[PDB]
Amino acid sequence: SNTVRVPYSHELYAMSRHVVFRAEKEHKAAVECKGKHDWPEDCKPESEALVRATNKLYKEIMEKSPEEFKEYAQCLDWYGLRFSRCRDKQTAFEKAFPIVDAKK
Amino acid sequence: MFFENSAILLCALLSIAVGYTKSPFMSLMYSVMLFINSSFVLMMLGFEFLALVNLLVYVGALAVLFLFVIMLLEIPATELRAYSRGWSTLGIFVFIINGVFQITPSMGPRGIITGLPGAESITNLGHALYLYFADLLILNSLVLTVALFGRFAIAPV
Amino acid sequence: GLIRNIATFATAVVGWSVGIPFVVQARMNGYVERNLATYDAAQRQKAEEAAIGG
Amino acid sequence: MSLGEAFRTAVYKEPVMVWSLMIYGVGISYAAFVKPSMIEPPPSLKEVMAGIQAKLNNK
Amino acid sequence: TWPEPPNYYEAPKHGFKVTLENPTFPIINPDPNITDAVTNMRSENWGVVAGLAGLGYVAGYYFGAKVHWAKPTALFTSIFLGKSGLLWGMSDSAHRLMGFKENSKEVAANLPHVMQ
Amino acid sequence: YYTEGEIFGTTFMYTTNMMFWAGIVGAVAFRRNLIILLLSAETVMLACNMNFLFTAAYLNDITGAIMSITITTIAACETAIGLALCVAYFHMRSATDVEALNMLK
Amino acid sequence: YNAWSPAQRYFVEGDHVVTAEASRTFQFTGLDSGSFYPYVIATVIATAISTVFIVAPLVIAPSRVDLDKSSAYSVSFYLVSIMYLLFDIEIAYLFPYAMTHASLPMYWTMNLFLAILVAGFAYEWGMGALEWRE
Amino acid sequence: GTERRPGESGAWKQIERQRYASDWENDPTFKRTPKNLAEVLDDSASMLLLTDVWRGMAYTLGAFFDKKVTIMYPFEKGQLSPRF
Amino acid sequence: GWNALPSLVIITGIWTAGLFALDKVQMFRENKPAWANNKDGWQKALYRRDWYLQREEETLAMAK
Amino acid sequence: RFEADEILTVRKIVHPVLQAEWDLRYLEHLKREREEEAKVMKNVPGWKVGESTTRHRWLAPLESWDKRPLV
Amino acid sequence: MIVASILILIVPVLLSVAMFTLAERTVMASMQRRFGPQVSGISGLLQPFWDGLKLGVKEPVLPDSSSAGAFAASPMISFVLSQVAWVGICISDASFQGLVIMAISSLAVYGVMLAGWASNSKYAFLGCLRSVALMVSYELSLGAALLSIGLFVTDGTGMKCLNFAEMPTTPQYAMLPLCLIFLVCILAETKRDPFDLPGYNVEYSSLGFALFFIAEYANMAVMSAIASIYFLGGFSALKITALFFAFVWTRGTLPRYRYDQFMRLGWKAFLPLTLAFFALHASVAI
Amino acid sequence: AAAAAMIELDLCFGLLLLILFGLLSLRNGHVSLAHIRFICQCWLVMITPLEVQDFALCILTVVLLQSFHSFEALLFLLLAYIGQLYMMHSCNLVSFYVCLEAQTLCVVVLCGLLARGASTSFSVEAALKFLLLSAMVSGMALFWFSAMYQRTGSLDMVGQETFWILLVMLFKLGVAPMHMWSVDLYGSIPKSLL
Amino acid sequence: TAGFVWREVDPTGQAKNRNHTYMYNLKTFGHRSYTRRDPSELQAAATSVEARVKSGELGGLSPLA
Ligand SMILES: CCCCCCCCCCCCCCCCCC(=O)O[C@@H](COC(=O)CCCCCCCCCCCCCCC)COP(=O)(O)OC[C@H](O)CO
Ligand SMILES: CCCCCCCCCCCCCCCCCC(=O)OC[C@H](COP(=O)(O)O)OC(=O)CCCCCCCCCCCCCCCCC
Ligand SMILES: COC1=C(OC)C(=O)C(C/C=C(\C)CC/C=C(\C)CC/C=C(\C)CC/C=C(\C)CCC=C(C)C)=C(C)C1=O
Repeated sequence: SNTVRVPYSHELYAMSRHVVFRAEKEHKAAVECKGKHDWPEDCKPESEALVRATNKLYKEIMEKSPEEFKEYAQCLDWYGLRFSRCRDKQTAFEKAFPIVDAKK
Repeated sequence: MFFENSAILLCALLSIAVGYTKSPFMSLMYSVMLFINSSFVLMMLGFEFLALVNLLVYVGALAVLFLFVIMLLEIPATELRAYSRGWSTLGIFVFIINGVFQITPSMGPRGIITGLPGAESITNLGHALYLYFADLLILNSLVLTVALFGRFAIAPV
Repeated sequence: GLIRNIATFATAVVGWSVGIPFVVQARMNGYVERNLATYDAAQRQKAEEAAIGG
Repeated sequence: MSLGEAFRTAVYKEPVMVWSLMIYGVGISYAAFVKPSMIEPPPSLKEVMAGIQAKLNNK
Repeated sequence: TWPEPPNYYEAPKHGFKVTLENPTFPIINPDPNITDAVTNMRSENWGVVAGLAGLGYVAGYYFGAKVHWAKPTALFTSIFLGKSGLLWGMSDSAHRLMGFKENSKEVAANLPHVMQ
Repeated sequence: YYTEGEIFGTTFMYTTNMMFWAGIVGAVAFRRNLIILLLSAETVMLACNMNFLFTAAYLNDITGAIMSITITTIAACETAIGLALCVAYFHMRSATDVEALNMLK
Repeated sequence: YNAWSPAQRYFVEGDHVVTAEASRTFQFTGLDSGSFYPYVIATVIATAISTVFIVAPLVIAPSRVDLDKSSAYSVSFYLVSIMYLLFDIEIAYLFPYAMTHASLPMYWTMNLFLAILVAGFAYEWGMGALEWRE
Repeated sequence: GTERRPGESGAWKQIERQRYASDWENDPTFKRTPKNLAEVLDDSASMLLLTDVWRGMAYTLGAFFDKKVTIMYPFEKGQLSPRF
Repeated sequence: GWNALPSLVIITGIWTAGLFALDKVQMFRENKPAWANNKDGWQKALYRRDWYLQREEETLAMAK
Repeated sequence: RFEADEILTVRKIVHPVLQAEWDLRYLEHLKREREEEAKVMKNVPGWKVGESTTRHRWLAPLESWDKRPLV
Repeated sequence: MIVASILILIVPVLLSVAMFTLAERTVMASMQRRFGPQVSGISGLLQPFWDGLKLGVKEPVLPDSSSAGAFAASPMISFVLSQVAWVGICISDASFQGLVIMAISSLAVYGVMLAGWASNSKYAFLGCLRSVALMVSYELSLGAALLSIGLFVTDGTGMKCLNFAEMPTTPQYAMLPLCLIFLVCILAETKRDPFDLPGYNVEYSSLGFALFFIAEYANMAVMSAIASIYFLGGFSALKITALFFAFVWTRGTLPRYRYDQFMRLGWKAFLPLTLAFFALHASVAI
Repeated sequence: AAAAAMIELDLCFGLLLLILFGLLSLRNGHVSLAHIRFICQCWLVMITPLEVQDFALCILTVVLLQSFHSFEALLFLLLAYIGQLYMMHSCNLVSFYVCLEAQTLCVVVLCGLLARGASTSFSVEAALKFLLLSAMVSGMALFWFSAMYQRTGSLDMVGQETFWILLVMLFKLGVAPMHMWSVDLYGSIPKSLL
Repeated sequence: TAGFVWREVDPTGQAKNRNHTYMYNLKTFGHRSYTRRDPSELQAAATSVEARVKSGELGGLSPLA
């Protein structure tokens, strides 16, 4: 069987601001499907779309700003996913990779 | 999972041991061991706070009252027919039939159950106790009031 | 004596920790066997009712 | 006697009980009267996160 | 499987006794406070409060005089029965305000701009 | 035929059933004192409390925890009153009974 | 404890996970969060140390047999023990309140609870039961 | 100070006597009832918040930082006289 | 006095050195300086998922 | 309160992604289990591979990765 | 790694207990214008070690009229509970850590009562009940103080707990009277001045006696660390030394209470004060 | 909204005021408490709903209180009445258990308290036996409630476990052959509690 | 309440007797229900997701290699 996974929890917390600003429609479709249908078979396409949209975003960040994202995610890993202990790394990463596409 | 299953099975041994011995002091020591071991058993199920309540109430408070009563009221009479009269064979037969062979179990027709650990949330317990079961909370307070007044009225003068 | 009582308690605890899981295993095996008999009887009844029920 | 004489004799003969009742009454009164007068007073996930970022970015 | 992210700061809005009704009268206020309950109370409620207080005073004076303690017994018994009556009256007023009892008198008095 | 979780669950239920009948019968069977009878009543309460907590975890339900707290409260109140009565009876009857707290002799 | 099902292992297949879990190091940030397992090991180790403290003077110390060396050189406690039992139960009841972000009706229910407590306590105070003259 | 209080009485007959009768107000060695607000605050700052324990603690802390009277026997000796 | 200073200094030094050594040992065990934080059910779920996915990444690495 | 509100928002963002990942993994595990059952019970008369027990509502597994004993 | 961490914790606990009992002697001497132990090692720095080794080669007295098992078990239980409480301070991440330590310290009553039951002395039975009554009476004020403390302890995710790593790192200025009550409650639990009237170890010699005193001083250090965590903004070496110096300073300058006097103090002063402060803090916390 | 629960708040407030009034009356050395009994009867009337059975119980307890004289006995009878009233409204085994246990504790304490003369130890003996026999029946009720709760997943009182709950109810009525606790109680305890 | 019930007669007679446990749980906790998705929507969504994968605006099923 194929191996399906999303990034680690500190990476998910580090990228969680871009998920709603860049993959909002997949998030909406997944939420609506899970509200309507309980069987996991009935929500397979939207689940697959959300997983692939998260992994594509994870591939984008590592191509553009890998070191800032790595140090921010390492900071979140070190301090137990407490955002208040890594404000400087968060600012540096959001400066390197903006949450929404600026100057567009 | 040998030690966990052994710790579960130890509670029944200590339950028999409370009544088996002739020394009242040793009966209380067996009960204290049983309540500590059961508090560790309850924490296999995921309960952190309620296991601590078990420890704090039963071992911390009630067993001290038991030991004071025993130490104030028990001149040694273990020879004085506590050993010389033995026990009841009918009661032992009833215990064997009902608790070893278990002809009337609590699961009834079922014989196998999957044990599942929980995740205790004390926010859920606080919400339940102070919103959904508030009348039961107040009636528990009234029972404690009965205990306090009744003890102070029944204290031997 | 104290050493005799400690040895007797240790013996009772170890014997209880080895002997009772065999009682529980035998009880669970009996329940599995009776459940499989019930499943086979239910399948037999279903086949009979399909045979004379159309 | 009035409020003053009885209060002074009570607090002189038993201060801890009187002070305990005063602390309890201050708490009860603050929650009953003082708090509800001065201190008492569907957006998506994206607007909530935008507001959180806006509160973070100035400081 | 994956549980809901818990909201620690939001408590459920729940009273321990649930009425299991829908109101059959117009709703003026679905949740009146104590000021709202007292300021829309009828005169019969105040009358039964004063009657309970008077009966309590007289009976407390009778029973407290056997141990020569009649005046504080009368005062305590009056307050005891009077607060029972006051809780009854406030509950009746709040139920009329919420729509579970008849409130034709209350709809023509509690809505100054929504009178007619 | 069965898994490790099923062994764990069946072992828990067998243990609590034997605990309940041990607390119900054993101290009476061994002809013990009223103090030990109250201790065995506490064993009965502990067995029921463990069963309720197991079921509360098993169903993901709150009612077992409420029952657990209530059982602890009622059991301690009854035990305290019983021990006070035991002390009062012992001081009332020790001049002619010696073995006054043993009614199973 | 080790996980006994594929669902308990987040649907990770293979034999490396089973051996890796059975031979894992204890980690509060791995599989053993909030675990209370160091409390048992501490009991075992401290019982070993205190037993070594008990046994050792039976070897390396002098000893002399004497019949005189092996010889001896109220109801208020009932009040204290039973009152402590009831008050400990009440504090255990109050603890789930303090661990929640309570709303106002929770606060007033808790204060009714405390009021019943302190009313019984104040009755026993006024009848002179906390004056330990006897 | 050497003043007395109703309540600080060490026995029971005097404790029973001070809470049921005002005979202690005639005795001149007792501390009088406070008469206004500031006197009540002074009495409460005496009973609560201690301040009588603290004076002894300040004296013993001053003694902690003071000189010592110990001689190092047998390198140092005491003082005797020819009549010894 | 001056005689009481060495024992009071030694208590502080003992606790400083012992806490430093215990910190280094537990940091080697846990590899993150927040192992002692409170964790709720969501955080426990996140750590257990991370552990199992790390084991899966190790299993898939020894196949290429 | 501000810190808790931020963490709750991030958890609400991450929760559908994690539930989707759980769902896809669960489906793959079910596919493997059905292949194994089809290999075991091929010669049994009348056996059907993949028979759901309930009729309307989906049944989650009793055990899960996040609930473990403490001791 | 857990066994290694526990042993590396156990080493400074025992070293610190030896240095505490020396420092108590020497600070008590300096307040009384003398020196205290100086001869036994340079600056007296070997005196607790020679006390321990002297008790090691001391004859163990086992009275042949008592129950030997409970007699042996009482100081072992005291020592084990002290070590377990220290492990709960430093090698735990539990949600209700303060409740865990309160539960452990409520178990410490058993060593006193087993010593009272085991030894066949007339006044050991008389004094054990008094000591247990004192500890039992002040445990309730400790619990209500913990209730007042826990109303303001929240972690980053918003959950209320008693986890020590989530406590704030600034002194709690709002709870100064509760801090003073907590310190006097610590003095009452350890049977120190002014509550030292009840002793229970009158029949113990050699290393059973040594186990009793190691347990007593380790429990004092546990309560000092707990008070520094709750009120002083953290656990540190300087705070442990300062609070120990304060306890010895109070022992130097005060006389002790009678039994009924501290019973009336604990049941008419400290418990109503802690409960009233809990009600006020609950009103504030809404 | 809590406006449908004023009778419960009235119950609690009345108990809080009655304890304080009983304390103030005893600080005067009053050797009779007819004023306390009248306030207790008023409180009994004020907390009882408007059903036939509820008012039958209320009027019965008002008549019964004229044979009791101490403050503590009146308090125990009021707190036993709370269990007796609220058991009639119990729709689960939770409230059933709590109401029955409150009644048992009140009866045990009253049997201990009110005995006098040479019959004091006989009454205390019969109260102890009743408490021990009641504890195991309460354990049976809890055990089979836990069995029912595990089997059904809810609080419905259906199935085979209701047979043991029925046996619990038959014990509380003194039904033979579980009748001998009442036979023991009748021989020693005074006439007012009988 | 969670363990007590009170029964009163409707004065007008316009109330229907139901199970009070079911009514209490409907008001307190609610009741969640779901439906099976129509299969045609499932294959339509699967086709759309496959097209989004092929055209390149969707990523892979794993962050790893
Ligand atoms: C000497 C005695 C005199 C007594 C009479 C005078 C004292 C006044 C009476 C006390 C206050 C009035 C009675 C209760 C008012 C409830 C009405 C209400 O809605 O008020 C608040 C309701 O809150 C409460 O205070 C609820 C009280 C809860 C009481 C819980 C316990 C009930 C009793 C249980 C007993 C159990 C039974 C025992 C026997 C089995 C909130 O008002 P709101 O909704 O307008 O405000 C909204 C805001 O955001 C907060 O909600
Ligand atoms: C026995 C004695 C017991 C003592 C009990 C003490 C109770 C202390 C309560 C302190 C309340 C919190 C301190 C002030 C913070 C307010 C927060 C706020 O408004 O934030 C908005 C705002 C912050 O601006 P933002 O940036 O918009 O959040 O702050 C203020 O407006 C605060 C202005 C100062 C007001 C000081 C009021 C002082 C008196 C309070 C009541 C005192 C008497 C109570 C009892 C009377 C008798 C029953
Ligand atoms: C006024 O107050 C005081 C008392 O009255 C309450 C006293 O009774 C005592 C005397 C009693 C003492 C010192 C006993 C308690 C302390 C002990 C036994 C010390 C514990 C120390 C340990 C375990 C470490 C020492 C061991 C080592 C270094 C290992 C050695 C190994 C090798 C060389 C291989 C003192 C000092 C005191 O002030």
